[PDB]
Amino acid sequence: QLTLRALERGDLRFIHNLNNNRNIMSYWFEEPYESFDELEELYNKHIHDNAERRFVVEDAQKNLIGLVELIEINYIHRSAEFQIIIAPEHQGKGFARTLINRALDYSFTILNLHKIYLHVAVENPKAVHLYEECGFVEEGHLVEEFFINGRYQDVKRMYILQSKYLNRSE
Amino acid sequence: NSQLTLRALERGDLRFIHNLNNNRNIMSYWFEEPYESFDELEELYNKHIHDNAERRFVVEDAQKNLIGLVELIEINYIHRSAEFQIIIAPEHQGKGFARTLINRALDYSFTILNLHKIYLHVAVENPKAVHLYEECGFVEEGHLVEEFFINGRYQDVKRMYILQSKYLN
Amino acid sequence: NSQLTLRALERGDLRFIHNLNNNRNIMSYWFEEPYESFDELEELYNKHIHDNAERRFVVEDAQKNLIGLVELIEINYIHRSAEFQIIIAPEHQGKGFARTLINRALDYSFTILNLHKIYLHVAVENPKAVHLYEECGFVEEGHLVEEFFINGRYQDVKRMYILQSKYLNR
Amino acid sequence: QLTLRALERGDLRFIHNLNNNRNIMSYWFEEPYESFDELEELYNKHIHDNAERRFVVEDAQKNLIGLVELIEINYIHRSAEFQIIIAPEHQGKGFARTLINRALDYSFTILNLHKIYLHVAVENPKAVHLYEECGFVEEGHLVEEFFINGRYQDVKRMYILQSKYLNRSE
Amino acid sequence: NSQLTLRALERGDLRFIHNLNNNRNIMSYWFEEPYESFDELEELYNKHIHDNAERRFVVEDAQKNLIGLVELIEINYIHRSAEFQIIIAPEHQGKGFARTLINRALDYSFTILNLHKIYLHVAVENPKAVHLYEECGFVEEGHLVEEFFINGRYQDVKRMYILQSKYLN
Amino acid sequence: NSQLTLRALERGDLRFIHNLNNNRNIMSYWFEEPYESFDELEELYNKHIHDNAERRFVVEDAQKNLIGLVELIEINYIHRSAEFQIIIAPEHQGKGFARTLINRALDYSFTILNLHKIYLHVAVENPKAVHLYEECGFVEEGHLVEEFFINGRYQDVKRMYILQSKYLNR
Amino acid sequence: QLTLRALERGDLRFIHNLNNNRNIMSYWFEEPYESFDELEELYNKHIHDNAERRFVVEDAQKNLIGLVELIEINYIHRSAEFQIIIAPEHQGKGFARTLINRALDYSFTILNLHKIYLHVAVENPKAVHLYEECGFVEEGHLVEEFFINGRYQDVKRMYILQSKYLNRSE
Amino acid sequence: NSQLTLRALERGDLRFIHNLNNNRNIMSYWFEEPYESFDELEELYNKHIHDNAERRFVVEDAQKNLIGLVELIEINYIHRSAEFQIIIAPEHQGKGFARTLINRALDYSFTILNLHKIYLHVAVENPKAVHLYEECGFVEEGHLVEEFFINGRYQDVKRMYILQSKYLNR
Amino acid sequence: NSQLTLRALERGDLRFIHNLNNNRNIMSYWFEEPYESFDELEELYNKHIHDNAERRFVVEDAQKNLIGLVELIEINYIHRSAEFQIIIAPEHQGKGFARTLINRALDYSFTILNLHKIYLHVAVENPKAVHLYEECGFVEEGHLVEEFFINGRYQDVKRMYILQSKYLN
Amino acid sequence: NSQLTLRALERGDLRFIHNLNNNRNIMSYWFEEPYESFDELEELYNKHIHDNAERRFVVEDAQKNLIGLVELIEINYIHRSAEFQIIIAPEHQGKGFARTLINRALDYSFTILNLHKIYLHVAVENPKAVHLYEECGFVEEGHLVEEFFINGRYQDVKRMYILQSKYLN
Amino acid sequence: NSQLTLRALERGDLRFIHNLNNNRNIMSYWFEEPYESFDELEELYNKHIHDNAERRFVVEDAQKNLIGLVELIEINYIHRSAEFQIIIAPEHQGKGFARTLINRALDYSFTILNLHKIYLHVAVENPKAVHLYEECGFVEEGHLVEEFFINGRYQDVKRMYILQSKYLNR
Amino acid sequence: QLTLRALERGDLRFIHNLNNNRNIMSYWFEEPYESFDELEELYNKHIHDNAERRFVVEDAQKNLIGLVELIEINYIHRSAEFQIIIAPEHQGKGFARTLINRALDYSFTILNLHKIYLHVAVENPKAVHLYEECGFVEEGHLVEEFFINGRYQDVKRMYILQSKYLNRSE
Ligand code: NA
Ligand code: NA
Ligand code: NA
Ligand code: NA
Ligand code: NA
Ligand code: NA
Ligand code: NA
Ligand code: NA
Ligand code: NA
Ligand code: NA
Ligand code: NA
Ligand code: NA
Repeated sequence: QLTLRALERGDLRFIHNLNNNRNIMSYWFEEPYESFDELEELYNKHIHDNAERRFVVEDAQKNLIGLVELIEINYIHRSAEFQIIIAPEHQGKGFARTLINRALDYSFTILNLHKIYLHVAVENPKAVHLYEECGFVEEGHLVEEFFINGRYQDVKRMYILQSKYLNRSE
Repeated sequence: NSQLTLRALERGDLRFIHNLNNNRNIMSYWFEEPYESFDELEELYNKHIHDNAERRFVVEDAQKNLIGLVELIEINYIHRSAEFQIIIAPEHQGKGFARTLINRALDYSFTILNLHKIYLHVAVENPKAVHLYEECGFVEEGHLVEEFFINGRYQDVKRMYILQSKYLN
Repeated sequence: NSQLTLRALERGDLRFIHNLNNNRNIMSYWFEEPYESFDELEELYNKHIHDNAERRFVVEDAQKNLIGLVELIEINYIHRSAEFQIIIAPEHQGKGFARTLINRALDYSFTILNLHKIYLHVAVENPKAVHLYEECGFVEEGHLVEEFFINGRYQDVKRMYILQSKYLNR
Repeated sequence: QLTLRALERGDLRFIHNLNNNRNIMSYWFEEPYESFDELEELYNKHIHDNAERRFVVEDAQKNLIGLVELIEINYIHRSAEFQIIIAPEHQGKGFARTLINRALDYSFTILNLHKIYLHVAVENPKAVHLYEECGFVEEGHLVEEFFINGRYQDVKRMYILQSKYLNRSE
Repeated sequence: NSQLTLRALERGDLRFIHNLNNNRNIMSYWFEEPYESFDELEELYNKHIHDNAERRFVVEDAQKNLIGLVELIEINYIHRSAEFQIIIAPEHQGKGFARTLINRALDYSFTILNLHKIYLHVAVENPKAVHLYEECGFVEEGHLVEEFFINGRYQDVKRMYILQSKYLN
Repeated sequence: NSQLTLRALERGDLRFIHNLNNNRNIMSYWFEEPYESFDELEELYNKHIHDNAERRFVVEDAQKNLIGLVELIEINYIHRSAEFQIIIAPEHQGKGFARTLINRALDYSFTILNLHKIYLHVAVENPKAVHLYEECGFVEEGHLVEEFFINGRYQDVKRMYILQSKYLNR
Repeated sequence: QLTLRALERGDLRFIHNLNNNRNIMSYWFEEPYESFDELEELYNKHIHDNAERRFVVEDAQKNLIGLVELIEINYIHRSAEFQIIIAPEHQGKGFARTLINRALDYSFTILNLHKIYLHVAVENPKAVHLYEECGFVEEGHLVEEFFINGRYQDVKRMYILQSKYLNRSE
Repeated sequence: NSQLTLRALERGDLRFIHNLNNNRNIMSYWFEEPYESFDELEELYNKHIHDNAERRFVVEDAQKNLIGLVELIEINYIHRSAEFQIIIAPEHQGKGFARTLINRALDYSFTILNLHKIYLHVAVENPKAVHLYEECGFVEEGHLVEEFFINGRYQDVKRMYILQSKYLNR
Repeated sequence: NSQLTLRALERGDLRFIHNLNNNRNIMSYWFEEPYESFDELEELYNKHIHDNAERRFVVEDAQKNLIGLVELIEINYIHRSAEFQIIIAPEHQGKGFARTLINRALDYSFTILNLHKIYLHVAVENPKAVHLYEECGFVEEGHLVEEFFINGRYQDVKRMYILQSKYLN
Repeated sequence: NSQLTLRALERGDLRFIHNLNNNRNIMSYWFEEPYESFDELEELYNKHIHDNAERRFVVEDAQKNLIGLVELIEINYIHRSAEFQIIIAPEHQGKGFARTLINRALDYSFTILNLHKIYLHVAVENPKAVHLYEECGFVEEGHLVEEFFINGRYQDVKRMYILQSKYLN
Repeated sequence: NSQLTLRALERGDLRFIHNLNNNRNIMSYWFEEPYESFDELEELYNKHIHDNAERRFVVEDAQKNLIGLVELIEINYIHRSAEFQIIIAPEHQGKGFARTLINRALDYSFTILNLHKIYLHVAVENPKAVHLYEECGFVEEGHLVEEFFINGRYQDVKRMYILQSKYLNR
Repeated sequence: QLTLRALERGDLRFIHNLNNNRNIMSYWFEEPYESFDELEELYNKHIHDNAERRFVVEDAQKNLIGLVELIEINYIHRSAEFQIIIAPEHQGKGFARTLINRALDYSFTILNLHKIYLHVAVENPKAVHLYEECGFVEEGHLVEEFFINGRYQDVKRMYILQSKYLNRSE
């Protein structure tokens, strides 16, 4: 009952809301921003840039559930970095699995990428568990990689390959 | 069917065109630029409004219901050839419209645009469509191997064509 | 028939212009650029607003119904010539307005634009049009072979002219 | 009871109306135009160009009476060409004298021009009489100067100088 | 009078400014470009919005009635000087406002802009204004001969000035 | 006081920003360009929307009244420093919001922007402001002589700083 | 021994020389020009415009013999207007036939045009004879079509079709 | 004297043009923009390279000495008129070239540009110039009062014309 | 042959490329824009310098003699396919270079660009070339009917392809 | 002296103009923009090449030695006034040239430009120059108080003028 | 080895940069745009001259031979990290310069750029490179699976890091 | 015997050389740069920007001795920050006093600034002594203000006022 669709300009307020409660700077095409005004101008400036692709997941009643973002897309190595955010009022209702599958499905069956990877805070073992359930595997434990809430934190880098995803039931 | 009209695409038709996409498990293109959002489609529309490499038409019935899209792409004016595609919206498939749509497109291509050759691709795994095109005078000239990545695998397609001299005679 | 007035084309008349084309089996042109959509037409209009190689006028009745279009194209200010065409909306064909529009267009061309020669094309397989133009003082100067691809085949056209000296001495 | 004020964009429809019933091409900064659309674009394009200055004369109830135009303004020789047009519904109500004085007043007491000249058709002796009454004097009888209604016409060039205007009662 | 406020000119004030002109028999200027129409004024406004050679303020009363205009032009930031003019709208002349307006302008010039010298021109044929400026501490430093063409003849003007050290002490 | 929230400045807050200036006897600046009018401000805003040398935030209460402004300027990403200022609207002065805004601004600067040093200027002839900042952990590092021309005379200002290491170990 | 090649910028002096001794205005993409400077700027401005194509014919020793120009190229009706000029020192050496065949060959076997037409002065029966020998046929006798050396002259319009050219020996 | 040739002005002739001005006590103009320096002239040249309201030609002898300049300005393609001026370099005055240049300029104007009327200005206090023009078929149509400020005073000028019909029937 | 090197096209190579054209009786294209002159080619080169739809390489020997041109066009990075062409200059045809050139192109396409499929067109009336491509692992997937207007008639071409998995295994 | 010629400034003269500056203890301006370097001067020159608010001329002798600069600034074409300055290069001061230079400038201003009034500023602390201008028909119309910051203090200047009717009669 | 100097990259070093790539079986990038030709590289250089996300330096010897390249990319000024790579020209490999270049690059990164973390990628199937970096204080934090398509297959890479705190306390 | 002159583009190599041996990032109008190419582009971009002014001091033989830079120039508060650098081969030859006086002279007698201030490393007592001798006084001891050679360093801010400089001998 959830559907994935391309981000549109009318979704920017939702996006901006989602970044509001985060203890790290937000980027659009690697340019940092804080305001809705910046975001809108960056959106317009990068509208044809294929290095990042974003999608929103909506329910049957068109409530926005979450954001799926693919950034650092490289079309020789056929890799991209993935992040998802679910709106606070929809957390813990088991939608994160659905969003991850929809993003993997799109990445691997339409965009024809070879590898998707993500970062997750070491101090977030619940999210680690989710990504592992969905076929991600740790390939890195990056040390003091991001300054987050007043201190350099460690993150896990985790990946999945297209060949795994598409053939693992065959 | 005699009631179906073909007209040029206009900017107020892009919502329809964009909806025709979200059902397809292949990337969509406008003048060979990929796009996913309506916003992207609109900017691409504006950017290529004078470009004669591609031409698009929509078909409406009598009540101005949008029936489908006719698209000519890769238009070359020395060799006088174009690649043709048609999409019919969901709620109007299975109504015996396809033939009329194909006929209006061929008519325009050959009676107004003065093209020599029109070709199309159809999935090998789509035999009913092959049959249909065959009835409208298309003939296979190629079986393209692993040509397009569609829904998670590289798929073969038939390339079918028809010529102006055949259609007009 | 003296209730018909000729005015310069304006951007709000482009819908009417575009409608007049849908009834013709020949590619339409604006300043020699082909177009099919209203959107195209409107941008071409904007692009050529100051270009004096073509001039257009619409004819209206006392009640402001749009009757037809007069176009002067390939205007050359050394040789003082131009190609002329009229198009009457379907719903007003056969009402006896064509002779009036022709006279208005000639009057403008010869008394205000100070042109020396006006010519037109007419289909050879359109003899009653040939007859109308003769009655209005045009004379055949060419029979152009396979000149235009129209409705699936190359068609022959008569070129017909009239001069300023003849018109102004009627 | 008549007042002279600078032309504004909202007056362009009036201007365009005034040119409608004229048997000569109209110019804005020496560019010919027929449509309202052209006029508006030319207006915007030349908004800072000091080679021409235009003014509208309005009554007490803000009805537009006429147009005063100064063109070919040259600030070394301090000369300009003047034309006035009165709207057909206000002709023959003795406003032409008032418009001419207002334009001369502005030309000579604010713009500090040295010479104003105008052209008038030889075949318009009524207008010749008006300008003579207002202190203009013939300096030229220009032969076949303009093509007007199907034939080259003669015009009088007539002038007045600032020193005449400002000191003739002293 | 203590109720009169000075604020920066804004785009919605240009109608007022333009009206203040049509009564004057001299050409009006914006950043030394002459203008006659409102349309010209608006484009000039937009074109020079960042230019610090000239600064303008309007004075309003308590009910936001527009009282007049204060204009500093020829602003030079090495020599720290500017030429000052004030115009009071018709329906508010003869109300004992001029002094307050001049005082607000001098205050701004000397307490915020940190100018050293402010000068103005007044027509010789306008003695009552000379007297007024004199009361506000201005002194004649020149009698400019045939300086401006105004209403059909070249007219003389007085140039009057006041310094920051005098005003602030 | 925990009902106050800090958000990024947006174009719809510029009226409030502009209002805050009319109460100050010092020239105002936006990215080091001086401005006096709202029109100026709005163009400067647009011009500098992507410039990361200055960042601004507005504080609102639970009922969305605009309480004040936090500005970080001269931001340098090598030396990791910035100059900080707050301004509280007149109608909310003295209500005990200043300490809260300061803490929010410091928290942002030190936990999200990862700055090393924040400094400010305060008037020497403003001792109770000096006292507020001391209470919030700032220490004097300069007494700048005749630094700014304010209200008719050059005034002295204290420069006061705080470091990231001190703040994060409170 | 003659070869046809695309016009290049270094050939412009030759082109300009060729127009020098002609009693009609010269055009580049329907813009008139007299100077070498104009020509060069027009060349650069229209470098990607497919409405006209020009070629120079050179001998074995790279002497420029003549110019072949195709203008008014239309890619729906697949027609173009052709002109050739031979440099005065190479006239009457039987090169005109060769240039005409090379242009027809290119038009019909590479550009895939359907129709080529040209104008020739009625008062130039020698050139009429040449074009007739090379398969052109009169389709029009255009009356007072061009002002040439102080008077309106008549011209023959003459054409050849691709199907004639390609199949006439079959 | 038939060794003199008329060619279009080119950018390498601007030094000569500029030199011709230093000998005149009147402001010089290029497309109605006044100029004093060579630098100005060169930019004005570039700016107006495609503008057809003025055309210029230089006359050279068989040995390529620059003899003089022919200028056609205020060219109007409806009324088919232009203002003509010649200037002969000081060192070639009195040699009998002026009549030849005049004839060349008239021939061009009337046989290639297809103009209807050419006019010129000559100083009233320059009677031998008046005499030259009369001999070349010009006739006075105006005596313009205080038309141009020249060398410290406003001077009167004769306007003198010739028509195409008269010239071509000589 | 082991001495032949493939490098990226550069602007000083456009003279060579242009010369390779004047012998061919088909229109030449750069990013699907037709061109005839060197001047046009140079402006097209500059205009598309960042466009990744087409990639070109020249092959030189040891003495930096230009041997030929390798061109990948219609490059699509979702389907991972490109159309390939090679031209060998006159004075170097018939020297047993073609195979090496084709091998360097396939190598680059499949080992660096990570394309999945490479296809080419060859004239049906050119059997010796078909044979050659066949030896390098290409296989016919289409016989395109009256596809291109070449030297005065519409000609048929074979479409041949090879896949990355085949080449690399 | 009869040998001295006035011509319009050209771009190759900017080196001379820039050298005339480095001796003066006041900021230099071009169209009221301050400048210090040659590079700045050259860009300002190019930017204002069409601006008729200021006009400049250089005077050369017979051997094309540059003698000095004549500058008209603040040119107003309604009031027909301009501010005039002249600088004579070091190695040519004290040669009885100044008068001729002033005469050529006045001649141009009044016989060609058709200005009504020319004015200049001279330092009060420069009496010999005042005398000179007086001999050329200039008269004091103002004593401007603390007008310019020059070499570390605000200095007074005389404003002197001459009219067209006087010069030409 | 202390005769080696590190300087900023300049446009005259791009030939050397380009030469270093021809020896690598991986697509090259400039500010994440892939390039193959020198022409491309030179335009990308120009385009990104002010972009601070990447910085490059070339190492030369006392005789000015170009030894190698140090590149810092993905530079982030909040988290204070960057990815580092060196490349030594073929002819200078094995000479013992790599350790020196590494130390120079680290010194710059940590003492002038004030970065917190430097990381690099090295091929897993390049163990002696792994050994060099370990000796220079780098430690493995990831083994990235099938990260880059190199020479016909997806290869694994080690990610290796070093911190500012460790380096500056050596 | 030393002279101060405005910086010119031909001096940029000298400037770049001077920054070479410095353990802090270099800025031009607050934009950081390392390469000569960046510097040149920044120079051109800011050529009319009055926020910074630079001067070079040359001897009698035109050897460049040093750079004087005024940055953060503010024309309301009439203050600027000053730095000087002397080329290594000219250090310790007593030129620093001369450069400081020339800069103060220019600042105070031509630019009409009110205040000049500078920063000097606390760990550079020799330079502190020099500036004190030349009338500068400490107004601040800024704590951990700049990251310089691997650690946050303290600097003295020191100032002098125009009124002191100009009147202290009176
Ligand atoms: Na994108
Ligand atoms: Na199109
Ligand atoms: Na037009
Ligand atoms: Na105007
Ligand atoms: Na301003
Ligand atoms: Na910012
Ligand atoms: Na072309
Ligand atoms: Na022209
Ligand atoms: Na490319
Ligand atoms: Na000027
Ligand atoms: Na960079
Ligand atoms: Na500067």
